[PDB]
Amino acid sequence: XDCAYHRGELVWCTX
Amino acid sequence: DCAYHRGELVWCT
Amino acid sequence: GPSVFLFPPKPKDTLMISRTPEVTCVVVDVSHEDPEVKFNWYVDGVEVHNAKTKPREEQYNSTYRVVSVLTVLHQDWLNGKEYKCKVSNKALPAPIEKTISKAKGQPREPQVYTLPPSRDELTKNQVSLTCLVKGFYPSDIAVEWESNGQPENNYKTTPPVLDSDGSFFLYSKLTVDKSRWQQGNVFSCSVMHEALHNHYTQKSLSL
Amino acid sequence: GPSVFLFPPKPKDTLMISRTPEVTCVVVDVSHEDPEVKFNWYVDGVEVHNAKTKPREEQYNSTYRVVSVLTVLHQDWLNGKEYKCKVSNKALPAPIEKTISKAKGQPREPQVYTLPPSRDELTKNQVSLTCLVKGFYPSDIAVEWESNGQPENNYKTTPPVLDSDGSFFLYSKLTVDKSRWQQGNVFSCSVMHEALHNHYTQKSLSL
Ligand SMILES: *[C@@H]1O[C@H](CO[C@@H]2O[C@@H](C)[C@@H](O)[C@@H](O)[C@@H]2O)[C@@H](O[C@@H]2O[C@H](CO)[C@@H](O[C@@H]3O[C@H](CO[C@H]4O[C@H](CO)[C@@H](O)[C@H](O)[C@@H]4O[C@@H]4O[C@H](CO)[C@@H](O)[C@H](O)[C@H]4NC(C)=O)[C@@H](O)[C@H](O[C@H]4O[C@H](CO)[C@@H](O)[C@H](O)[C@@H]4O[C@@H]4O[C@H](CO)[C@@H](O)[C@H](O)[C@H]4NC(C)=O)[C@@H]3O)[C@H](O)[C@H]2NC(C)=O)[C@H](O)[C@H]1NC(C)=O
Ligand SMILES: *[C@@H]1O[C@H](CO[C@@H]2O[C@@H](C)[C@@H](O)[C@@H](O)[C@@H]2O)[C@@H](O[C@@H]2O[C@H](CO)[C@@H](O[C@@H]3O[C@H](CO[C@H]4O[C@H](CO)[C@@H](O)[C@H](O)[C@@H]4O[C@@H]4O[C@H](CO)[C@@H](O)[C@H](O)[C@H]4NC(C)=O)[C@@H](O)[C@H](O[C@H]4O[C@H](CO)[C@@H](O)[C@H](O)[C@@H]4O[C@@H]4O[C@H](CO)[C@@H](O)[C@H](O)[C@H]4NC(C)=O)[C@@H]3O)[C@H](O)[C@H]2NC(C)=O)[C@H](O)[C@H]1NC(C)=O
Ligand SMILES: [Cl-]
Repeated sequence: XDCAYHRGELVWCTX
Repeated sequence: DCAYHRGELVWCT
Repeated sequence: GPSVFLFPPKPKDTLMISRTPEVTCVVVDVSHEDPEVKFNWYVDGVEVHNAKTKPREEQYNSTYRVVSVLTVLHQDWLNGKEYKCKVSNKALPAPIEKTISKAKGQPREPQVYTLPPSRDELTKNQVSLTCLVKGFYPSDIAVEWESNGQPENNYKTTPPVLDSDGSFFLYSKLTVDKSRWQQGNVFSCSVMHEALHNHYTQKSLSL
Repeated sequence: GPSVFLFPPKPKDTLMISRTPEVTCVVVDVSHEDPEVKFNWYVDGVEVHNAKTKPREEQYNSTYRVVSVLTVLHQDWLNGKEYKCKVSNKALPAPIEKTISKAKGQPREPQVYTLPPSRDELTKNQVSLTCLVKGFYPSDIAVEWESNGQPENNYKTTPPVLDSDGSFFLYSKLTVDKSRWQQGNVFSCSVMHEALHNHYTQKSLSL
């Protein structure tokens, strides 16, 4: 679902 | 030839 | 006597769920005739008891460096929970106490703009892809480049600067071989900040 | 014992012929009870006796701040002549000596680029007019903005950042009301540096 990633690493998900 | 800035002389060559 | 320095965790660590953020407490100038160091910790007054202590290390200048570390909750930190580290030492008239926190102030969202390299700079072997990140608060931020999912390390970022409207701004210069740019290869400027939807945003540029 | 800080002349002062650059030698922590300070100035080991002493300032923290200023020649300072201040005082065992001079290293002329505000920025009240100044050495520089004749004061300029090719670079951000920019107003970035023709240059930037 509604997430940010950065070079494979999960950043966050507010949703 | 010369250069200036807000009036005031800067420099020449 | 010995002195105490209290450091925030790393932005990337507090901004990434996948990372673990920690507050460090460093005591330098610890004496041999009393290297014993007590540590007390307080999150918002409330004491806590999970602060591991890292290898004691000799500085070779006469003194010991004693360091205690405290894992924080991404959530706790971003919300603005004052951490107190309290340091006692026999060779010391009274406990020292330092406190640190999420810079006080209304988180602002950083605007991100990829500025392209100047018409008048293509006669050089390397052009400058610019990234502007204005209007953010607090100044704690991360900023990296990349292309085709691949990182671009040949860049340099200014420090953050205080603006007219009580916010910060900064510029990051990515340097690429004219050719590559001209090719059309697309470059992306990734910005990471506490005030972004999901903390992450990625403005790119090309032609 | 007292302390002594040796300061370089202001860049606009070494760079503009109309202005008179001066090396400032500063001595703090001068005691309420031996405030007599002797100065010996030298230029490359050669002594010079045309220096001036600024009036004594009492700091209200129990000490005196004693300052002696020495004019330097625009041509002597750019060429790289070393300036050495020497402070003596009964409250100071051996005299103290400090030395400054134009940063050593081949001067490299800056390329100046003006980058218009990105399309995405035209939604806000004001836009951001960027000046990139890169590839210079020394870092000592001056940069301001103006618009047809008249100077634009609303801007912030980053500290010079060490680029990877050994030179420095910086960014200046001028903020102007979107309108001004929208209706063809011309904005110029003035950069003043040692290794420029006539130590000066302006760049255009309108719509
Ligand atoms: C015996 O040795 C040790 C270490 O020796 C070191 O190495 C040898 C080989 C020599 O070359 C030495 O010259 C060298 O020091 C000595 O311990 C040093 O002690 C000094 C002071 O006594 C400490 O200085 C402090 O430094 C901090 C910042 O320190 C970081 O940056 C250093 C590089 O510049 C780096 O060495 C440190 O490791 C540390 O690194 C950071 O660490 C964090 C967490 O681990 C990490 O996440 C970061 O990424 C990392 N950053 C990097 C690597 O860049 C500085 O903050 C301190 O300044 C404040 O305090 C001053 C008072 O001393 C004050 O004057 C300043 O104004 C400033 O005050 C604060 O400002 C902020 C915001 O403005 C705010 O909180 C307050 O306003 C204010 N707070 C106050 C005043 O309390 C400080 O200068 C060194 O850290 C320390 N070195 C190491 C490696 O531990 C020891 O003294 C020696 N004993 C002797 C010679 O007798
Ligand atoms: C008693 O009071 C006096 C008077 O001070 C005043 O006291 C009360 C009343 C309040 O008014 C105070 O706030 C007020 O200052 C105290 O004197 C102070 O003593 C400290 C040190 O003990 C001095 O610090 C030095 O400051 C200079 C920079 O200072 C400029 O900026 C100051 C503010 O930013 C300003 O107040 C100064 O006047 C000074 O102004 C410059 O003056 C020249 C000519 O006059 C002018 O052309 C400039 O434009 C002007 N600049 C201005 C106005 O901004 C600073 O450079 C020194 O820093 C170095 O050394 C430290 C170690 O000593 C190191 O930690 C620093 O990082 C820095 O180190 C260097 O880094 C550079 C690169 O970054 C590197 O190249 C160097 O090699 C490196 N050198 C090192 C490491 O040694 C220094 O910190 C204050 O100037 C001085 N105050 C005044 C007014 O002079 C006095 O201490 C008190 N005594 C007590 C309390 O007991
Ligand atoms: Cl000194």
